[PDB]
Amino acid sequence: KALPRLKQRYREEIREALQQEFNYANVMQIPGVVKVVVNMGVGDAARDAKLINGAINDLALITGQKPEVRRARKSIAQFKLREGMPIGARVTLRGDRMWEFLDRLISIALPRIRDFRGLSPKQFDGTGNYTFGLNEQSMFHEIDVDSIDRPRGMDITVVTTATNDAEGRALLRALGFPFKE
Amino acid sequence: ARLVGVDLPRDKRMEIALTYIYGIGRTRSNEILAATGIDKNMRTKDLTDDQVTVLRDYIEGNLKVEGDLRREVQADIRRKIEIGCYQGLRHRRGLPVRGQRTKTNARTRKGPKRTI
Amino acid sequence: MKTGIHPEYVDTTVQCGCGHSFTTRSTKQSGTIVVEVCSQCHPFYTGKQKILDSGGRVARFEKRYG
Amino acid sequence: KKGPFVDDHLLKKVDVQNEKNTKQVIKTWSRRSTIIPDFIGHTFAVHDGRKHVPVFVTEAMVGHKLGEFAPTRTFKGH
RNA sequence: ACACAUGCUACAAUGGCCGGUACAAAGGGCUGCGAUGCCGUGAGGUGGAGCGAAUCCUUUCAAAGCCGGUCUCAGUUCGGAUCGGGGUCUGCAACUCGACCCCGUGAAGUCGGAGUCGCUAGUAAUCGCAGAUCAGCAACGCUGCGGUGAAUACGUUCCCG
Ligand SMILES: [Mg+2]
Ligand SMILES: [Mg+2]
Repeated sequence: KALPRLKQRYREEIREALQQEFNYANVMQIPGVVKVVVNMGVGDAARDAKLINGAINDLALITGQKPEVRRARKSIAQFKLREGMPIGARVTLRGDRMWEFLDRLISIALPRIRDFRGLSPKQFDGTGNYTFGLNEQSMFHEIDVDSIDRPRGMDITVVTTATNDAEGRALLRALGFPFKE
Repeated sequence: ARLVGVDLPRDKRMEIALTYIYGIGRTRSNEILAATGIDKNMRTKDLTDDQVTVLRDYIEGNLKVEGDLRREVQADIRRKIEIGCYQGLRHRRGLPVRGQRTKTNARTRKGPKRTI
Repeated sequence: MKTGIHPEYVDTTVQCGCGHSFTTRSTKQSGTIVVEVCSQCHPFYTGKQKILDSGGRVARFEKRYG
Repeated sequence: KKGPFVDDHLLKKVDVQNEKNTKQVIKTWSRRSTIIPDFIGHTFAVHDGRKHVPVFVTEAMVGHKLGEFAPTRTFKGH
């Protein structure tokens, strides 16, 4: 297994499919997955400074990396905050680990959601970059059902080299992304 | 365990554990077990994958899923409220639909005992 | 990547009741994951069931028969 | 249980509608024919002398007058 | 959108569910009761031996009561209301216009403050049976019945008559 399953199949099948669907007229112009940024949506800070460790541990065993925390970029008055408090932890997967996480997700997590209907393809920005979110918690089978105390969803954004939302949609369709129209 | 989207109790009989589903209860689970050929005195810690799958497909074939029943109740309620009938008026006003006492009773539907 | 700030990473095989076999790196040391759902979406039929369950006119018809 | 005011016309209309199994509104003309068990939830557009409103009959509605779901004597006060 | 009065349901293990079991008095019946059977989770669709009065339901009579299995003392197999789907008894007509059954839905209630009610032996308590009128019931109410059936009774200083 020199390359992950997703990388191996994308090297030929998805590449040829995209080249046949959109005539780029030159190699190196085919859209490809650049990175996958997964962020743990938090903000309960200023009332409990312990759940951040649980969020970090959840990001762990879900991504094969050590998530880092992003501190408050500005103190807000309405919402209890403070400049320098750790608000949210993210991981930036890229390469073999990125492909592994992507395929494991597409294979286990998405079909594991309760009352799963699919994913909307309209969640595409103006640069062919996809973004979605896991709602409550425990979509992957790496975390025990009882080892979790409270639900802590996350937001996953796949940044690819798709100059157009249509190109990104085609790339994800060639991939194992279930979409509903 | 994971059956249709809900988790069952830890240490309980099957006929009481299957009550967690929005479309299965004591007698419904008893009938399902009698039709599938499974005992009811078994605990909720010795289940098999084959039995899980067979029960899932049996309930999906005979009855419908918990989410199906939930959104069906929601759709029927909103439809009978939109048609503009007595049931819809009572549902909009937070009053009983079956036409019972409303002078002092009906708190179960009107919410907590409020006085203004 | 650093020395040991991450947990173990080993290959694991995932099975299903329908015989679907998957293989991918994960944290499970057992290397075997018996799951009730894999890349074969029963939601595909669960959604059509959610939709077909609708219909109040048919319920009126049947339970009236009056 | 003797012969009620079944409105033989509406009765036979409902019978043929049940036979052909075509879900469509049936334009009625009476207002006191909800007795015979042969009416399998056949949606009657009733004529209250003004217009025809489509209202589907329900289980608790079995027995009540045809044009009695909404107040036939239109009056609110405000 | 609320307040007062009287009753039922309970709030859990002297408990809940399932299977097997014994005695009570009281009758509602003529356009009413209606046992055996067919089929039904169940109201019940078929219906007739028998009745101006023991051949027939209310059984050759019930519940609390006794035996076995299970729940492991918790918002739960306690409690059952609102609500949605599948039906039934009456009469031509049951959401405003009764009751009952099956499935799911599973809220308050953890024995209750200020105040206050009933009970002196077959009494309280607890359990059901039956009836007054209705073709159809709001009937948990009002009357009678009995099953099992307790503790106190210095005394009239003291609240009311
Ligand atoms: Mg599956
Ligand atoms: Mg408790």
